[PDB]
Amino acid sequence: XCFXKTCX
Amino acid sequence: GCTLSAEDKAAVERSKMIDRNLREDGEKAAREVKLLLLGAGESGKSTIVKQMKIGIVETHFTFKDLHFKMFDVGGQRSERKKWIHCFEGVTAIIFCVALSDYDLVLAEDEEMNRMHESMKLFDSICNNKWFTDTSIILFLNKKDLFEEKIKKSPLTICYPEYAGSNTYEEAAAYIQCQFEDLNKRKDTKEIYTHFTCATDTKNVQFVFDAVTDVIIKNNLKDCGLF
Amino acid sequence: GSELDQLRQEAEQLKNQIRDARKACADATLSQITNNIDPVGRIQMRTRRTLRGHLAKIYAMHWGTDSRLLVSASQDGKLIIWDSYTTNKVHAIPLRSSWVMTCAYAPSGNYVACGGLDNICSIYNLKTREGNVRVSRELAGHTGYLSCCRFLDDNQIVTSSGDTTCALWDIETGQQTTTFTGHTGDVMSLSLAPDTRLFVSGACDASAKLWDVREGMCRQTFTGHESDINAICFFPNGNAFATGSDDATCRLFDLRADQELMTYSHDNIICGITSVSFSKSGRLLLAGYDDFNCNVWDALKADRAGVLAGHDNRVSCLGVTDDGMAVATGSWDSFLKIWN
Amino acid sequence: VQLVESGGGLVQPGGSRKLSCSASGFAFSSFGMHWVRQAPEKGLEWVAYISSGSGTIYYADTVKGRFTISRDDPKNTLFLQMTSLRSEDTAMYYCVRSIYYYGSSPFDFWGQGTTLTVSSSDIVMTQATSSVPVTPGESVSISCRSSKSLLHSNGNTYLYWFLQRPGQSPQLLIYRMSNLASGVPDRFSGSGSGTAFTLTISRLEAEDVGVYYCMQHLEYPLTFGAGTKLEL
Amino acid sequence: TASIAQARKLVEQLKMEANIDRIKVSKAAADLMAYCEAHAKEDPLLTPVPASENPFREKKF
Amino acid sequence: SNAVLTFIYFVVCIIGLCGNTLVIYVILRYAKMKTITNIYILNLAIADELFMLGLPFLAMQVALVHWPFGKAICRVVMTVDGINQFTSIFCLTVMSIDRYLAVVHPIKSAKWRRPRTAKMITMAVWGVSLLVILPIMIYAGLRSNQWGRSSCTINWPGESGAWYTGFIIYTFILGFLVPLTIICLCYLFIIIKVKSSGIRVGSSKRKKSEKKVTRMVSIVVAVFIFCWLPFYIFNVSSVSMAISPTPALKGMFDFVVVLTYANSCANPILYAFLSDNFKKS
Ligand SMILES: CC(C)CCC[C@@H](C)[C@H]1CC[C@H]2[C@@H]3CC=C4C[C@@H](O)CC[C@]4(C)[C@H]3CC[C@]12C
Ligand SMILES: CC(C)CCC[C@@H](C)[C@H]1CC[C@H]2[C@@H]3CC=C4C[C@@H](O)CC[C@]4(C)[C@H]3CC[C@]12C
Repeated sequence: XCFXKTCX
Repeated sequence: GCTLSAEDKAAVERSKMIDRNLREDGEKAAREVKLLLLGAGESGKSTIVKQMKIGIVETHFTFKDLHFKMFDVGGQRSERKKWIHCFEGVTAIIFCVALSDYDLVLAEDEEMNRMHESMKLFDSICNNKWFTDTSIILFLNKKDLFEEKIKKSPLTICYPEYAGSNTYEEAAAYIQCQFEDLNKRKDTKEIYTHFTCATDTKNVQFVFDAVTDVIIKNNLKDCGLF
Repeated sequence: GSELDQLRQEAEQLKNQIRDARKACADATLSQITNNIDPVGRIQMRTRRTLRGHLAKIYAMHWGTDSRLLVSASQDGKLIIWDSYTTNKVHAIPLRSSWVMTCAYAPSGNYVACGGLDNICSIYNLKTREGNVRVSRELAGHTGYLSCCRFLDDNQIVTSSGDTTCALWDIETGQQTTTFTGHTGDVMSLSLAPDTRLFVSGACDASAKLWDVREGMCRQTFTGHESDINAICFFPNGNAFATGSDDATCRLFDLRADQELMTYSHDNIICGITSVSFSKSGRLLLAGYDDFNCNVWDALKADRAGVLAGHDNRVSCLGVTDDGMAVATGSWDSFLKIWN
Repeated sequence: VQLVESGGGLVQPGGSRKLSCSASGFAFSSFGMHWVRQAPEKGLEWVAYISSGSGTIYYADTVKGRFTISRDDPKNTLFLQMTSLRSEDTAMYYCVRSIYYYGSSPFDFWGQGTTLTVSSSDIVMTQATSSVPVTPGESVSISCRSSKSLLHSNGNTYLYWFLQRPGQSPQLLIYRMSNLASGVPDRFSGSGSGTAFTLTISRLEAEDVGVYYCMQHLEYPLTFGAGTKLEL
Repeated sequence: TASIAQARKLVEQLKMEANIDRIKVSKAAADLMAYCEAHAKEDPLLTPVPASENPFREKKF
Repeated sequence: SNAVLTFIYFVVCIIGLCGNTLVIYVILRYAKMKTITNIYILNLAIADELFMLGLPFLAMQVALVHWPFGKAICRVVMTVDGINQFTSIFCLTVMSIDRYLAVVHPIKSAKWRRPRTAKMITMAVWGVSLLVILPIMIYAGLRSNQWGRSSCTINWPGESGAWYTGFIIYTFILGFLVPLTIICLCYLFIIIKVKSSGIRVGSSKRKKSEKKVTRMVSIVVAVFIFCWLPFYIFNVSSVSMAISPTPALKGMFDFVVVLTYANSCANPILYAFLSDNFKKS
């Protein structure tokens, strides 16, 4: 899912 | 740049070392507590030989890793308006008083009062354009003499609009309230009150606590928390 | 009694005689006579140098006789000798009393004196075999705070103190040789003549006295102020002097005549005057007001010919070199700026 | 003031010894320090300069990296440690009460100083005069010349003179050729401009005879002039 | 009864301060103008000077 | 709804930029490094201002999804923003420690607050921050998108297997845990010491005065918690369990990562003007 500042 | 000869290099080094010495010596007087001692003269101001000791007169003493400096300026004999601004970085301007001799009314002129003169001095020293943000402490008097005189003669009734009489606790409380209610700031200035005793530690621990409180309040104001 | 009443009446009669004698010779004013000459242009002075090193308020300074050296006295307890060329510090002299109010520089460049609020004036010798600045001898005998001190010669000094008396001391003997009395208010400033024979003073009673060095007696009294006087200085010619009070007025007096010639008043400023100085030709008047700024005046039509603003606190001391090259200002923020 | 120095004597090329200096009556910690190599009966040179508080250290080219100097501010003592020597290190050293501030002259108060015998900008050195007999009562003139214009923007000219007498440590006589030293007779004088400089004595008697040296003060390791003896 | 001496001293000083000569204002004004005009030629403040002879000029460093 | 997100990004950036530039201008002009707190406020203002320079690029990533700026630009801005994020918080911790040292201990440890240590302290904290962001600036790059477009995110290394649990736990346990405990303990001790000395000398007013300090402590801790809990909790929730990709969860995530930046404009308001600089401005 998301991991960090910008979700991917 | 390189135009300077061997003379100017040594001159610059001399100036740099003078600056170093001045900066080093300017940090030692920042942490020294500066007190101003003031009074009418017959207010126990001569009792420094034991209370605080184990033109301008200066005395130095240390208590609990602190340096204290009080300047007795009662003997200057000059117009106070023209030199009052010198004492500006001062904290805790002591005003030793003696109102136990008020009931035995001595005026030195036979038309004045001790209480009137004390209030005049308090207003003059607390209502100047300068001295804002400066705390005050009070040393009322030795409690023995007041008791001997209040009980024998009910002369306290001569005080303007006073109801009680022959009460040691109430008269002292009224005097303390009257002295404390003389400020006009009430938001940045306060008064610390102490009743003196024969023990020397009781008249020094109070000063230490008052100056510690003033320093804490000043640091809180500086750091922005207050 | 009757004797006191008649003496008071005689004093009033002599006062009226002085007043009408002064008024009889007032036929014109300086402005309407000097209006003929064209006004000087807008002067602009930039901060050439800025001097740093003091950690407290600065009260006085004195331009040296070499037009390049000066001293400074401040409340931190340090006396510092400056070099106006490279901004270097030549000497740093500690003081026994942390409170000082004035300083002076010897005409020969060997002696410096400073004292105040300690009832004592000390004389420092610069050129010594010991290499330091040690006090030569310590002068005592006053009962009030000293306000000013000036070196008449290498061995004679005249001082003013807080006991409303000015005494002409003798460095060699260490005792007073002449005492000037008569001031009802406290004396705050004095200035010396180029020939070192006559000197005036100003006091808090709005009065100025013309004293004599040799026989030690007053001849003339000047009035007109309505507030305390802080600074005073002669004219380079030697026949006039200017005064500075706390009521935002600077007035020009003269020695040969008993009238008022030239005064300053501006409605945009309500602050007093702390220092006054003259240039070489005396064309322009420098008056360092205490309103955080300094002002440069013109001595032709009482018209300000420029402003000099570089300080953010009270201005205390001024000074112009002997050759009139530069003018230096002082302030309580511990920053000395040299303007040219 | 009085200034006692030690360390004089004979020292072998391979060895170690330390010099001593004592400053009494004046602040040893606020005066620039200097050392002078007086070569007997000939021209001499300047040695080393350390400011008060050991701010800066300088060495002569011929002894660079070979000598050690250590200061003791509490004892007001400046030392000199040696490792190896050369025959051209015979010297007469002077701790001089002189620090570089306006109105003061370098090498002002030489004090006393001590000797050193070694057992076996920088204007060139030139002084043609060797010895000139003269009768008291007439002016005596000697000349010392440079190779570069010493008139800077400020106009300061760094020319110094000191006179040496037999059996006595020399002291300062004239500096700058415009300002006379103190504690010396007023009879000595001098005037010059441009490149050539001439020393002139107003009145001559028995006590105005000696050996003069002209010094230049440009590269702190500075070269000094030759000795010109005067015979009565 | 000690005020009589002080009053006499004050009266003496007041009557003795009136023994000097006086001149017209015009003479003093003319003298000041003449001095200013004569000595204005050597006034660095009045007449700005180029940096060649100015010893307090601002340099690069 | 991403357009409104971009306008929120832009207005937050403008507000923070104007506040920080006003603070930096006033301080640099006439604060003259007099008080020990002035240098700390200087670095806080510099750090937030440099922190909020990567905002438009992340906006152009969240909306207008494809990334035209390029590979080098992506890495450079994600390194700058990752360094400046960790640079600001430690300044807050240092300021809190300084305040505790100043108020609780007025006689001792008051001769070590001269305007010098702070410099050394500032250089050391910048150096300490530099090292922390090492992995970020040595593990990030370009990652393929299942949307069929381009973006600017962090690649998946093999240093700790999944590594998105280990990295998040380490970053949380440092950045959110240490400063919060430090500031809470320091402010609690400040309150306790103000209370203790109040009753020695019959403080005749301090009694009432010991409420503004409590209010300031509460406001500080509350805002620091509010601005940082949602981001970390949402990120750790995503790490712990996988969820189907839907626009709703990503839509709120943008606002969540917005408030973290939004706590940089309010930081000068609460830290700088609430001081003796009220006369200055
Ligand atoms: C205007 C601002 C936001 C631009 C940001 C760039 C930063 C790096 C700028 C802004 C202000 C500048 C500082 C202003 C004051 C000083 C004092 C000087 O003795 C050291 C450098 C230092 C600290 C400057 C370094 C560079 C600086 C910090
Ligand atoms: C990660 C870093 C290198 C990138 C950002 C560079 C700037 C913003 C950082 C790095 C080092 C920091 C400086 C280091 C220490 C000082 C001295 C202090 O008295 C003023 C602030 C100042 C000058 C800091 C300001 C901010 C600073 C200049």
